[PDB]
Amino acid sequence: ESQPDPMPDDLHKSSEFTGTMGNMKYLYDDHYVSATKVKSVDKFLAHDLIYNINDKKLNNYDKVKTELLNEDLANKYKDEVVDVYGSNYYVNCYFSSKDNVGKVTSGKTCMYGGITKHEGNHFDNGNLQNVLIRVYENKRNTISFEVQTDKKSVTAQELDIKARNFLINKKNLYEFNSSPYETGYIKFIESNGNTFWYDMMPAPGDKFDQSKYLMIYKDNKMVDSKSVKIEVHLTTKNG
Amino acid sequence: ESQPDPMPDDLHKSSEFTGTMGNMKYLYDDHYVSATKVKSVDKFLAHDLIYNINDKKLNNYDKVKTELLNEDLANKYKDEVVDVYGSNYYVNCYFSSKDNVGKVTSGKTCMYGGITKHEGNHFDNGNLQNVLIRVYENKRNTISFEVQTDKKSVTAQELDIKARNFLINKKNLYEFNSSPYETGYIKFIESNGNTFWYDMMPAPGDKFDQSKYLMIYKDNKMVDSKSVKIEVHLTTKNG
Amino acid sequence: AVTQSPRNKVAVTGGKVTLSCQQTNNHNNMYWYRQDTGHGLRLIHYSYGAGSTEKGDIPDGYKASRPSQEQFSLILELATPSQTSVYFCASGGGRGSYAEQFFGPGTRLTVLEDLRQVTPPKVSLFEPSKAEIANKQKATLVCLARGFFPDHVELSWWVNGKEVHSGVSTDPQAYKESNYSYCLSSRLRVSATFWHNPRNHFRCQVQFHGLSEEDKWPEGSPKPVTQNISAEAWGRAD
Amino acid sequence: AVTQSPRNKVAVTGGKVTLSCQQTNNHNNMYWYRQDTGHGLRLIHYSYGAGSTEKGDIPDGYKASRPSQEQFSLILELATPSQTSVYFCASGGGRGSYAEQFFGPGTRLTVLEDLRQVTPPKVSLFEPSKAEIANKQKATLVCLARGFFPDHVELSWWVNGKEVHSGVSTDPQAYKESNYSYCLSSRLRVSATFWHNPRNHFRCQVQFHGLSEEDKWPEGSPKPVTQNISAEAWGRAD
Repeated sequence: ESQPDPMPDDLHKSSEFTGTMGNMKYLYDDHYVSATKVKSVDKFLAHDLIYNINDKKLNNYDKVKTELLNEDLANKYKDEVVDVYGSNYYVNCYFSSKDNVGKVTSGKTCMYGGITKHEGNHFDNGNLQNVLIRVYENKRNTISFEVQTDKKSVTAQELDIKARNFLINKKNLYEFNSSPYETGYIKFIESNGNTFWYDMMPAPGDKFDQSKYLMIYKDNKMVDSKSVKIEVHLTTKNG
Repeated sequence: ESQPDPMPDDLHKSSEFTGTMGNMKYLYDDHYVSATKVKSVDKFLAHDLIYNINDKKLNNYDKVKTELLNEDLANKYKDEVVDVYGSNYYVNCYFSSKDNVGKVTSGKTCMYGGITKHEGNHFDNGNLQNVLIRVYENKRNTISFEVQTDKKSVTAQELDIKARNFLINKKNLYEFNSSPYETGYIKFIESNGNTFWYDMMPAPGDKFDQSKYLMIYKDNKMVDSKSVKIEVHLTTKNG
Repeated sequence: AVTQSPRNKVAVTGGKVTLSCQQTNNHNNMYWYRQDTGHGLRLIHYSYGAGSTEKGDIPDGYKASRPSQEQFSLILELATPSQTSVYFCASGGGRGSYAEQFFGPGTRLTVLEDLRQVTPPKVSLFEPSKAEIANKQKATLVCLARGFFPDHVELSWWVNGKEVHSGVSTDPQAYKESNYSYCLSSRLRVSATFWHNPRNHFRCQVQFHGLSEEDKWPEGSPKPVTQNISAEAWGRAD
Repeated sequence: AVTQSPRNKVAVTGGKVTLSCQQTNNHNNMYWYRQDTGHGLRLIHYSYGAGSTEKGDIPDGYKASRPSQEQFSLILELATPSQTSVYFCASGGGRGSYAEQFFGPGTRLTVLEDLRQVTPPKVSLFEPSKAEIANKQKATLVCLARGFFPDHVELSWWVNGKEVHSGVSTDPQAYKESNYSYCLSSRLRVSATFWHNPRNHFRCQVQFHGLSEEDKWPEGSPKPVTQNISAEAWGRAD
């Protein structure tokens, strides 16, 4: 009830991307930043908040910078105890003005959106809302699956990451150099019919700007997990 | 009346040397060490004397080490005011035990022989003994020339260097990568019929060990300049 | 250190070129390499000490000299198109032992048919269009220096009078938009509000290197004295 | 620093190999090169920061990963004969900008058909003959390590118990004396009287590197545990 479904030639083709696809896979395969009850601690540029979150997985950072579409959104969570989830990146991750192209520092990462208030957003009895994900490979429902989550109000990002991670392993959505699929958009559909999809394939070219891609999560779009429908659509170069 | 003339297959062929001939040319083309009235100042290993001689030509060194065939010869000139002349080298020029392969230091050079007493060895009225040099290119006397020198007793080395230098320019005896000649021996003939020749072409191989070649002057063989005959013999791969 | 000179050269075919290399490290060895787009860093000639110069992987066409311990110089007698490449000189440790070599800045040499082909570039500033893609922005500003030859240029960005390095995305290398024309393009992305502050200045300066002082220009047309070009603009109201 | 590991590897065709590279310089970029006899230093893959790995000149066959900022690791899935080369990893500055890169020690990798071909070498000492040439001596001593495979060896000389570096002339590289045999030879030249002092010791030790602890030897024959071989002799009376 919002974004029109993608026209076949509006979507990206992996075979039009002559780079190392494995840079796309890095984002999704067991890769994310996770936080619970964290308060913003700094700000670089208006629309971005900085949080004290250490790299529990591989002690790579102890700081995380999530950028939001506008200062209005930044200023919003500035002093709000929240939860943080989303795929973080490194190349082009600057916190200070005196940082040249190529994040030279270490101990800090970057990301977009992924914030949701913590207050009462977690299930009454500590349950995990399951979200069904239906897969269509070449206009045919091939597989479906659910993705758990401890929030009533999650972010489409969180689900998309979780959605894709699952596929990397089961369908090899992204190989290290390529992918078996030509196209792939994850359609989000909420209770009110509102629809918004995202494109999994890298824009045709010989490069993949991880920081540029992850902006699809700049807005911090959140969804009611208990009633949202997610449809992963894929296509293969032949059939 | 001593060394038999070279058998055709006793001499070196330049076409059997697959290296940079210009390493041979470095030795002869306007390259030498010259000293007059210099006293030995140190010793590394018995058979070698070290002299305080600066690089007048290109301030590369201020010390010169000439090695002689035996300590007997070293000990001989140890405290003798002498004259020094001969082509000096650098790669593999060690003065101290703590010097690895490849002369790492600077300000010092190396050489062999080239010593002659200074006392009364220079012409009575400050003249220059001229030494005729006859050239045979393919068993045919093609050109002849003289080479001046302020000594009654010179070294065959000095003459050979001077002999060759002349040819580098006139006959392109040694090009940077090759040579027009296949073979070339400089026959020395003194007053008493004594004969000793040297080979101008690099031993067949893919390398030229400058320090190894220059040992042909290890003995410090000296000759009466006023009566010695020098015959440069050359050959060309065809005719 | 290990200096190099010249650092850029436009020579014509048939000409003799000479590139020097100095080394204030007192190293024994010195090497003369040539990096070629598509190929790797290749060894032409090297030397173990003053007065010695061995042939490397690719000696053909080049001579070299190790007249002093500090200097090693590669000589191109009959410069030809084939020698159009980037020459790197390295001092230091042994052959094939990169861990001990000290590389030099690099010399860009282009051996062209006739010097009248050397043209300074045109440089312009543009704004892409977000509406053209499903993804975001597609870079705030676009600098597009084109129609130049040979590629001896260095692009830069200067916001409010300062050279920035953050948010810039200059293409890896100049693209030959034609047999005798090169195209280049950097993209500086800033905060929209920043791009909307009419007080903010943006300068895309390209450094062009052409006919050096020693290159005699053929009488008949004006000689390209040009050095530094730039395209500027300010902020567009929010 | 910029370490490397393993520093020598004998792998069989079809096997997956992994070479790591650490960089204590906090550099952004890291590069995975392979130097090949005859060819030059070639770039396989590189990375501008943790979580990114771009294809270099020759990516084919290799994967790479930049999991941390300190580590970059090149992966050979189906090791084949073709990947037999020497891998150099470089940290530091930008691609094609050698003046800022910090090279690593180098990893020698040989991808052979079957590990039963790995043979330690024979090492002998000889004296040439001055009478064979018109020039002088032709090197005091001759060390001749031969009949080995693969070439993961390092020759050395030790006079009177000390490793010398003066007067030694070890061949630049091991020569394949056969499809599965390598020959090597250093020449240590000393003062004759020194060679004639019966009290003086001379040791030509060759370092052999073969089947690492992680390489399971096929049951049927004794496994080459060998490491360091040497040929010794003393002075021959004057």
